Amino acid sequence: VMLDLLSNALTAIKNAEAMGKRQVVIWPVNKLIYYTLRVLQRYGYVGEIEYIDDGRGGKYVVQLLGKINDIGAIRPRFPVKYREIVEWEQKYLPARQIGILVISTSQGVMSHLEAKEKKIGGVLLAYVY
Amino acid sequence: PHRSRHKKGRSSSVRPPHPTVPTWIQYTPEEVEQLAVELARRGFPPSQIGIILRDQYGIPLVKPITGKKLTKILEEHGIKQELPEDLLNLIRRALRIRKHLEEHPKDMASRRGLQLVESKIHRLIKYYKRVGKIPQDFVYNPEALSHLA
Amino acid sequence: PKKRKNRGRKKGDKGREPYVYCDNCGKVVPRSKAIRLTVPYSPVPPDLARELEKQGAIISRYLVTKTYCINCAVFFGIIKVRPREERKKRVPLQQ
Amino acid sequence: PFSHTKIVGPAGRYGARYGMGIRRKVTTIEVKQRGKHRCPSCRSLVRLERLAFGIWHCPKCGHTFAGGAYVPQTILGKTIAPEELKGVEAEKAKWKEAA
Amino acid sequence: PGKKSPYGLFAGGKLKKKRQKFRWNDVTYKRRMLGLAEKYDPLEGAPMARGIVLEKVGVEARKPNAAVRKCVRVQLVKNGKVVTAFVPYDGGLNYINEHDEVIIERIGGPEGKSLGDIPGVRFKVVKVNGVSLWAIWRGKKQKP
RNA sequence: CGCAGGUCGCAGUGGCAAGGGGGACCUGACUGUUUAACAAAAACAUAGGUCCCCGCGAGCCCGUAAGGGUGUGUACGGGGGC
RNA sequence: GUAGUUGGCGGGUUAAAGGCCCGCCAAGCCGAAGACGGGUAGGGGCGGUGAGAGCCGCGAGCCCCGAGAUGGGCACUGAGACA
RNA sequence: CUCCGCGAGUGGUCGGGGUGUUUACUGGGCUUAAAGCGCCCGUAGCCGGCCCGGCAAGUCGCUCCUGAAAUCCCCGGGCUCAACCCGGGGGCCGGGGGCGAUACUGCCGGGCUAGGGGGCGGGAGAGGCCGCCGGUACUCCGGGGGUAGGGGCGAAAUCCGUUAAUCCCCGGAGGACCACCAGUGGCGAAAGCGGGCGGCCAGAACGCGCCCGACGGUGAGGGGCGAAAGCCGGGGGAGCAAAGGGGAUUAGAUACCCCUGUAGUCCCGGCCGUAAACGAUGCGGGCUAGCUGUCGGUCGGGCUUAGGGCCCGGCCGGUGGCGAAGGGAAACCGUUAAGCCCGCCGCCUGGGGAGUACGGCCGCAAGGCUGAAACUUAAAGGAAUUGGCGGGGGGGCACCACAAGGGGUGAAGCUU
RNA sequence: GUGGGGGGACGAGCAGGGGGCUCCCAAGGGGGGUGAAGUCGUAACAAGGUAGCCGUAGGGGAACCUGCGGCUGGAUCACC
Ligand SMILES: [Mg+2]
Ligand SMILES: [Mg+2]
Ligand SMILES: [Mg+2]
Ligand SMILES: [Mg+2]
Ligand SMILES: [Mg+2]
Ligand SMILES: [Mg+2]
Ligand SMILES: [Mg+2]
Ligand SMILES: [Mg+2]
Ligand SMILES: [Mg+2]
Ligand SMILES: [Mg+2]
Ligand SMILES: [Mg+2]
Ligand SMILES: [Mg+2]
Ligand SMILES: [Mg+2]
Ligand SMILES: [Mg+2]
Ligand SMILES: [Mg+2]
Ligand SMILES: [Mg+2]
Ligand SMILES: [Mg+2]
Ligand SMILES: [Mg+2]
Ligand SMILES: [Mg+2]
Ligand SMILES: [Mg+2]
Ligand SMILES: [Mg+2]
Ligand SMILES: [Mg+2]
Ligand SMILES: [Mg+2]
Ligand SMILES: [Mg+2]
Ligand SMILES: [Mg+2]
Ligand SMILES: [Mg+2]
Ligand SMILES: [Mg+2]
Ligand SMILES: [Mg+2]
Ligand SMILES: [Mg+2]
Ligand SMILES: [Mg+2]
Ligand SMILES: [Mg+2]
Ligand SMILES: [Mg+2]
Ligand SMILES: [Mg+2]
Ligand SMILES: [Mg+2]
Ligand SMILES: [Mg+2]
Ligand SMILES: [Mg+2]
Ligand SMILES: [Mg+2]
Ligand SMILES: [Mg+2]
Ligand SMILES: [Zn+2]
Ligand SMILES: [Zn+2]
Repeated sequence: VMLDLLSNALTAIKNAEAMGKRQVVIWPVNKLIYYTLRVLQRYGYVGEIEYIDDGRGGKYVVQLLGKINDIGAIRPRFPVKYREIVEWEQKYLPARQIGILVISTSQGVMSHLEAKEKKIGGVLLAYVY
Repeated sequence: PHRSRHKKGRSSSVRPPHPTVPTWIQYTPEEVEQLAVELARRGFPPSQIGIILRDQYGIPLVKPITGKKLTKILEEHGIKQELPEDLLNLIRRALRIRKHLEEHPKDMASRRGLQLVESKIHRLIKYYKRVGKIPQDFVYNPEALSHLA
Repeated sequence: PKKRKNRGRKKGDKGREPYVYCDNCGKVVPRSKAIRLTVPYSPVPPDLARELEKQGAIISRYLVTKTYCINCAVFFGIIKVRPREERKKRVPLQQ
Repeated sequence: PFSHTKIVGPAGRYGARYGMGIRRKVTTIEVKQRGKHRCPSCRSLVRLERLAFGIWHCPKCGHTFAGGAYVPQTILGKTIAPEELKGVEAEKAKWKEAA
Repeated sequence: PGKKSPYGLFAGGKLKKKRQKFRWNDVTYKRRMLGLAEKYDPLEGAPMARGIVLEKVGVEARKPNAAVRKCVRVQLVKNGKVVTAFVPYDGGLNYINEHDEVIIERIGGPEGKSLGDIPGVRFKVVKVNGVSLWAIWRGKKQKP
């Protein structure tokens, strides 16, 4: 039974990227998938995110750029405080300069860098590098 | 069975993504509703009513044409079901098996089929009590429901 | 180690096999894992010069299929012990 | 399983006498003798009255008939029953064969 | 065969119960929690104990080696149990007598069991009549 | 049938009437029968088990015989042993 | 598992609420989200160890709270003790 | 004798931590090394589709009241430096208050159809229960033909046969099974299911602009089904055949072979509840090259034994083989994963002691389930490589092998 | 102030059982397991000389043998 769409979508990108594919279709989808992919596209890990309209919720077709070394959703969605994000930073990322985390804060979904500048924490979503 | 099936099929109807009224349709929304009531008074169930509308009268989907659903349409014109149609179907399936099991007490294959059906009944009673479509005191007594056969 | 991915008997998606009885034997196996060689068979071999087209002598020839176990099949030369690379090569058992 | 006992139900009148094997045989026969049977005529599930051994009486339809010593129908006796009472099964065949 | 198991965010209580269940598979944890060390050990949880020598007995080394390791039989004062104690050092058995108080102590080796080629002995003598056996053997003191 | 209170004696089922109890071994399963008049038992019987003679014009038994018992029966039976 | 056991009403006692105790009424109370039973242990600040998560208690010594004064009970005085 | 480590210390035995990703939240494993309950229904729990509006419980940010002192970290200072003492800041993982945010979770409301269930249609199937019938074969019985053997074995013997056998013919009875077709074919949760016709049921697959609208997954405890043997009571009994009887063989032979043989095997009602109950591989869902055989449904094209028929291609669903990426100790798995993920349950933590003892529950019994410890021990174990070996297979060769030959030795006396 | 009889709540202690929880001692046996190789065979490893193993039942100096069903972890990945 399908339970979490974000982990399903993020693993599809990992599978399709490892085969050197140009694009990947994603279905089903929610707003959390879209707002995460916007953060990914903002950091150059993902090309254009086209949207398709079916009766069954909708789809996204994402152009991959070979910019992903690894990707995945952090489970469970752990609460994190602002002073703690450094600790979670070194858990999922290589090097202090490389890679980002996707956090779902009360101001919206942002990268962990944009959360550190705003001085807020939230619920962890994913990691990319 | 419900679990550990050998085959997991995909058979279903692929409806249009955003169904709208067919241009060929010769039926107003009032004609479409009245057709369903005649079938309902004739005795067809809501699943079979829709098949007769599409196959005989060429009505693709009553929802886009009328803006309502078949049970909601039948509900408004005094057609009220004793239980929801899915639940009544499972109860009738159990009585026809429990009648079979009387003269064939050693039909072990039929007993497991009864246990699957009688568990599908219990899941739907749990759901329907929560949404309130059936009374909260409802109990599946096979002897107390013999009239539903 | 699991020798053979087949398990030694091409059974299929079932749980149990009906099984047969071994000629010259009875150690036997199920319906799979049992050798079923067929030979042409005919009584009175090459007497057809002096028989058949001599008098009338309407002679008959009955296809016979023989069932054996692994012990009897290896015993009568129907089955050898092939190398590991040769185990996966499908050859008919000389009828 | 029984009204007040576990395993020795009908034969509990014997107490602790006569042996477990002897009392066990009594429980096996007596449970069928004192159970519910279908009358061979009216097919009701009724406790038939045993007048003597081999003589049974149905209180519903009044059918009086000869049967087993302690059970109304023995196993062999259920096959050599009169065919006058095999009318339901006879017409059952003629409904199936004709349709 | 997939997804370790109770991984939910609100699976903390169930996860802790499952991990506590399999701690008992560890022999070290079960022994410590059940108080087995202090119920069957002749030393009774202590690192050493006193005893009275009864008879000088000799155990044989295991098969590949060949020797007669010279031990002694001791009865513990605090328990009355009788244990075989190894007397180390060349000629160390000669400093032992009958009916002399000796301090009994573990021989080492893996897991508090016997040592290398000596079969089924867990203790060695360290003190004889209140003076250390190594001191007598080295000449630094003399037996009283 | 119950509840509350008061009260007398050494003693209140006050006379009459009216189980001492427990552990263990042997033995016969049990209820039952027995040497009227020295033996009531561990003896006999018993339900249960098993073997044998028997298809009835049988098998076994009684009678000198005529004939009879089992038998107004029939192997889920009759008789005879253990 | 529980039978003053769980609650209600009326009282007594107390410096003071309370099945704390008592008279009456009811059948309730706890339990597999682990009752009940068994075992072990004074609780905390804390301490040892590990890069850390964590594991352990050397959770003896110093500080705070508790209980006890050979075992078990019961009272006097007093603001305060059942010392 | 000499050298090494540390040094007012340095050693021994214990206990904790590290060791140790051998307790695994970070962060293990379960085909074969220990490890998936024999299978399934499901309670609590845990985990759960999409969109819209409300709350602000979780959650996040700020602030406040707090979380004794000591201890801890940082900074300053004072003892000669130091240890230590003094001053200040932080923490001491938490509780509560106030004010803010609403991304995710939670709750409430409205709306959907993608997961699920309920349907309709034509087909498929050894799926089940019940009834009726058949097919050869077999054994036995009665009769006829015909003499003297048959049967069995490595070879015999036991055994059957002269009151007629084996063999052949005409009839009867009985119980079990369903040959070929027939397949890594089919169905089923597992166990399991193979003759035909019929009746009553069950579960799936495919086709569908049919109905409901998240009704779902897993599932501790609880329940149900569950080969063979075995147990209880009845029926039946052809063949086979534990136990037993005999003939052989053998050093022995209470085995292997032969003759014979009783439970049992079969049916009914109940019990047992185990198996190399195996894919040694828990269930649900998604993603990830392909090629090839075959089964069911369906659509398109081409033919037609004009058939429910055949071939080519596409989709969906099964069932085999080879093999991307990837994984693995390797054998190997590889869209039917042992790959990349998301959930939930079960299980494992060196070997032996040991599936043993005690207790409890279950059972008519056999026994079953649950299940240690003392003690003993340094390996047990997986996969693969080289060899050695085999009363396994194949090929080559040799008068220190044989075949075809010739001469001998082994016996006498004597030399050695 | 008291001395008797008594009623009450609290309640030691001594008499008894009743249950467990534990722990010792015990003529005798019961199934076991380690030595070092003493005896009898040769059951497993090769087709281990009757392929092996699992469950169950019977039998036997013992390893084990036989019947039934299952498995290959077989000595066969292969009919026409
Ligand atoms: Mg549920
Ligand atoms: Mg099987
Ligand atoms: Mg050692
Ligand atoms: Mg008197
Ligand atoms: Mg008597
Ligand atoms: Mg008497
Ligand atoms: Mg007398
Ligand atoms: Mg007398
Ligand atoms: Mg007698
Ligand atoms: Mg008897
Ligand atoms: Mg006799
Ligand atoms: Mg008051
Ligand atoms: Mg109280
Ligand atoms: Mg002090
Ligand atoms: Mg005291
Ligand atoms: Mg005092
Ligand atoms: Mg491990
Ligand atoms: Mg399994
Ligand atoms: Mg098990
Ligand atoms: Mg379930
Ligand atoms: Mg809040
Ligand atoms: Mg300070
Ligand atoms: Mg502090
Ligand atoms: Mg369970
Ligand atoms: Mg059986
Ligand atoms: Mg025979
Ligand atoms: Mg027989
Ligand atoms: Mg398994
Ligand atoms: Mg592995
Ligand atoms: Mg492969
Ligand atoms: Mg177990
Ligand atoms: Mg036991
Ligand atoms: Mg080799
Ligand atoms: Mg020659
Ligand atoms: Mg000579
Ligand atoms: Mg051997
Ligand atoms: Mg035998
Ligand atoms: Mg025999
Ligand atoms: Zn064979
Ligand atoms: Zn009647």
